[PDB]
Amino acid sequence: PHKFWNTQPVVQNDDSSSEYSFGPIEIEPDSFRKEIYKLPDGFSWFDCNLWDIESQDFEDTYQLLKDHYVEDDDSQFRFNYSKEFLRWALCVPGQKKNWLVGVRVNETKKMVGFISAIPIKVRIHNCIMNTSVVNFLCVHKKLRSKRLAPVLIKEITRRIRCEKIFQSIYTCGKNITKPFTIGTYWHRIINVKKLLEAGFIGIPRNMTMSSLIKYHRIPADKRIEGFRPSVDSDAEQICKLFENYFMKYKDVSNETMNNLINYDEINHSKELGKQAYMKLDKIEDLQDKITIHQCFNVEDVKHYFTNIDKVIVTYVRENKNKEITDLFSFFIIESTVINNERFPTINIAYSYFNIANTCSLKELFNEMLITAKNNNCDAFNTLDLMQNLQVIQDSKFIIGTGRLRYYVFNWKIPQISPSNVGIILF
Ligand SMILES: CCCCCCCCCCCCCC(=O)SCCNC(=O)CCNC(=O)[C@H](O)C(C)(C)COP(=O)(O)OP(=O)(O)OC[C@H]1O[C@@H](n2cnc3c(N)ncnc32)[C@H](O)[C@@H]1OP(=O)(O)O
Ligand SMILES: O=C(Nc1nccs1)c1cccc2[nH]c(-c3ccccc3N3CCNCC3)nc12
Repeated sequence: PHKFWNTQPVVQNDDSSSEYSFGPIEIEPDSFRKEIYKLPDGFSWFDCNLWDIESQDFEDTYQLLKDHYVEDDDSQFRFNYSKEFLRWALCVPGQKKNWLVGVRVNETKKMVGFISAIPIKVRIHNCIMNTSVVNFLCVHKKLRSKRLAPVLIKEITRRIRCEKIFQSIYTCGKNITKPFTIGTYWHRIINVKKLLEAGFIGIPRNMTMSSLIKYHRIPADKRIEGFRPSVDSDAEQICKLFENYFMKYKDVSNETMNNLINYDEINHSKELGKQAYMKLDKIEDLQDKITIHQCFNVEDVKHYFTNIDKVIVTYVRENKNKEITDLFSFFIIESTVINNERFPTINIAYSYFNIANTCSLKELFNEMLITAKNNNCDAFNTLDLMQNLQVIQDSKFIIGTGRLRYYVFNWKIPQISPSNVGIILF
């Protein structure tokens, strides 16, 4: 039983909903708490200066996450997000200085807590809105189980609402309230020996180090020409590539995609915001289509679908007209091998956004897998989001442990398949 999440505008696990509907859970533009939340005595909030990668805040944040952020259930691996990754993930177009939220010990200046939000644009069925993604919630291990997390969550919620934004998207590797979808982790082994040394996999009794290497090999027998890293001048072409992809998989009519309800212009009024509610005749009207996804304008594309060594890899395929027709992308996160003082980290690729128009998605992922290998990634990870299950099904991906639950704050979304979701969080 929750004591915090039961009070919040989210669909609860006990939820009995007559129908599949979309829309705001509450329209409360003026009634939220505006006063800063109290921390334990001796602690203080600060706006985390991630705007200069050399700053002390950035160093403190890197250290806090390195030692206290997400681990696997068995505490064998912990994420080790680089500063360059964090800068790409958090200093996004439109970001607010006050959406990077730190907790400091006044006596020692030690940073003991962090939470962040980034602005994104999203379509949800027939509505479009500016919203927030909350990520990198982190509390020092020595401060856990003291109910600080809700304080951090309440404070970031306040700071988002001060920007006239009343919804948020977030994921969790555990069930909290009722998730609108559940993603499954899949892993493609690239560097067998490194991952054996790290304990990520073992050597089966019916196999050898060498048979294992042969089995997990990325095939090269069939390559696809025309792929190159994206550059900044591709942004307009990439942007249109995404519009086309989302138009292709829309779950509303063409007239509706072109005339989405802009929740930003109506969320100040209980009466007008009602417009955003939508009943859905049948959940099968959504089958095989995308219902919620991020929207990118050209400045977003320039930032997200770029190439930064050891952070983000974006390739596009040109046709004979030198028009961009396909795109793959993946970001790179190192993980600490918690119990291995000698080989201490592994470099993992994570599928981001992928668009196949002139090749199959399987062919695209195969080109991306080779590129990830050539980027010194030890494994390639993906979720069964969008059309990825097509690649995962008939492949050498191995299932991960646990599941990734998707949440939206203060919005109703029926429970949907992850194929219907085009939201990737870092
Ligand atoms: C309008 C805008 C809205 C924006 C807000 C949108 C919501 C954003 C939501 C946050 C999005 C996070 C997105 C990411 O970054 S997911 C990554 C989360 N980070 C980690 O797992 C890092 C390692 N772990 C930690 O640092 C701590 O364990 C954390 C800080 C996670 C919990 O610290 P601690 O273990 O000491 O717990 P507590 O005693 O203080 O408090 C327990 C209460 O807090 C709820 N809880 C615990 N963990 C989570 C969690 N991961 N999401 C949501 N709620 C969580 C819990 O249900 C319980 O409440 P209730 O069950 O009694 O009700
Ligand atoms: O250690 C871990 N993964 C390792 N893969 C190879 C060696 S170690 C790992 C540990 C905890 C949570 C994890 N979630 C995932 C993951 C897997 C596949 C697709 C997406 C994923 N996440 C990444 C973080 N944000 C949400 C989405 N991985 C991990």
